Amino acid sequence: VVIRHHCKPLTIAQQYRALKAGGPYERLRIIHHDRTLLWEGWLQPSLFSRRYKVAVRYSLGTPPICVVTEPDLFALAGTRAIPHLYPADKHIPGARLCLFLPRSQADDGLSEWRAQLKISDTLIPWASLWLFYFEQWLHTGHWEGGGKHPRPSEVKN
Amino acid sequence: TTARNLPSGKKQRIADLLSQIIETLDLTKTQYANIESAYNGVGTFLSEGDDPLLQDAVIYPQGSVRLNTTVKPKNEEQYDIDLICYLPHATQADYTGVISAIRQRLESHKTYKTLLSELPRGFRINYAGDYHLDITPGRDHTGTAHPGQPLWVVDAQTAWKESNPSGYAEWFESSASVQPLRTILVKKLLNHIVQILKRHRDEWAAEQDEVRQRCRPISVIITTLACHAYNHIIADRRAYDNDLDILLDVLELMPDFIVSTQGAIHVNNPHMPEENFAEKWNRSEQDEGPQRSEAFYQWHAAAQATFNTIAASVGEDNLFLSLEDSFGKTPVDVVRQRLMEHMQSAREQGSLHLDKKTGGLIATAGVPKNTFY
Ligand SMILES: Nc1nc2c(ncn2[C@@H]2O[C@H](COP(=O)(O)OP(=O)(O)OP(=O)(O)O)[C@@H](O)[C@H]2O)c(=O)[nH]1
Repeated sequence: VVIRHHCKPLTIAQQYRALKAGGPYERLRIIHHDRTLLWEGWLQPSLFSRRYKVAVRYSLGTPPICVVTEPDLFALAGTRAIPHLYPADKHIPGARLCLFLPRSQADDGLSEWRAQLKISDTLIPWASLWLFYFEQWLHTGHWEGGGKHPRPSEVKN
Repeated sequence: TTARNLPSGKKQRIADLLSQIIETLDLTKTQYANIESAYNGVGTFLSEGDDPLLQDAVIYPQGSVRLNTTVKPKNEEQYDIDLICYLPHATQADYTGVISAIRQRLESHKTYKTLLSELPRGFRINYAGDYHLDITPGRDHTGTAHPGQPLWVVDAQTAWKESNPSGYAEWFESSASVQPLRTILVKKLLNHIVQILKRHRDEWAAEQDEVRQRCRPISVIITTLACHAYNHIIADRRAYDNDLDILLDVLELMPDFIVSTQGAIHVNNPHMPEENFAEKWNRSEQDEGPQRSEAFYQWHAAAQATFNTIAASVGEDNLFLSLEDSFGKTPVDVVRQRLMEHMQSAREQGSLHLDKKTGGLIATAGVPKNTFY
């Protein structure tokens, strides 16, 4: 999107007030001396699918981290390798999820996640969109949907 | 988990999947026009016969093609149509003269020689991988007072049995147009609930043994019993919020409305009570009559038990695992592949929204495109 550059990256408080307008939340803390936002809740993809718990951590200058905490995802993965995963976190357990093409792979300079957009509009429908392709990875053995480029050498990190 | 303790949204979503499978698996109207022009061509080739028994021969349809309850069979590319030719000058004649007359009248045409295989209820003009045509020669019955259609048919055993197709069909076409009462929520219905019970019957025969493969229930004794169960629901004037409890209550009254009287099972016609549609049920050589009363009720138990297995599944991968065993492997894959070519089109068009309180994505607040990597 051709947008103006007058809008700046916005602080903790504006997405602190924005997360309470949508959905049921268990707790929403602020830790590490007014640095790190934390959200967890119950997210369901469809009417007949499972029950999921996601976890959102944000710091300025860093991309946000989505990680599914319950269930463990490796027992229902069936001990085969799950693609579209980042290297995992050392502080909270679970499988980390990918949601965006970052800044270094884009050509216009604007990433798929931007700092102008708030948190609850985009990344939790993208987490539900990751989970809606996660259980249709099963019953066919393929990842039908969005896919990455077949890069010969690049690690995307 | 039972299918009556579910909410209405999951129940009518299951019934929408069943009606989507039946609307896939039926016969389309362009093929109906080709079948209609084809059998009217067979009827005009009968009407130019030089034999006097063949004169004034007219063909009207019968079976499932009159009631719009035709379903593509299991492992079969080709449908089946059945017809009756009525001959008023063959009332004096015997069945061998009319069988040789219809056989010579389709022996005159050479494409009807190269497209023919015989069958005991009548001659079958099968085609190359599209459909079949059947016919049945019949007289008229004289000396009885009826609301409609007095007729005998040709049977291979007793040489003239009886039927009454069009009054029974107009009894179905008068009961089918009546819609029941619906509560206030804060192709007809009887034509569709016959058809999903026929589709459940083919995948029921994929697991049963070879003695129950002969003893699977025949399709016209399922047709007349749900017509009996639909007349009682209209006469009771009850109301229904859902469209799956019109399938479950009709299957519940399905064993109570088959009436055995003086030791012989009678599922008759309302217009002509002489001939028995459950005469196949009634014969007791090698205890076969108890075998088709046992194997109808085993299918009656397993068409309620598998409706609790769809309600017991969690996960969308296990919804299509359970519905694979209801419809076969192939037709659930067409409905599933349509469901995320609509969902991949919803990301580009922006129609996909997500309410945060319910949590679930709804595909008809726009999500950005190209989310994965
Ligand atoms: N026994 C018997 N069954 C009938 C008669 N008329 C229609 N049917 C049944 O109608 C049922 C369902 O309709 P279809 O499956 O379309 O019938 P069909 O496959 O076209 O039957 P055919 O053309 O004879 O092969 C079948 O099970 C037939 O046996 C009849 O006069 N006697």
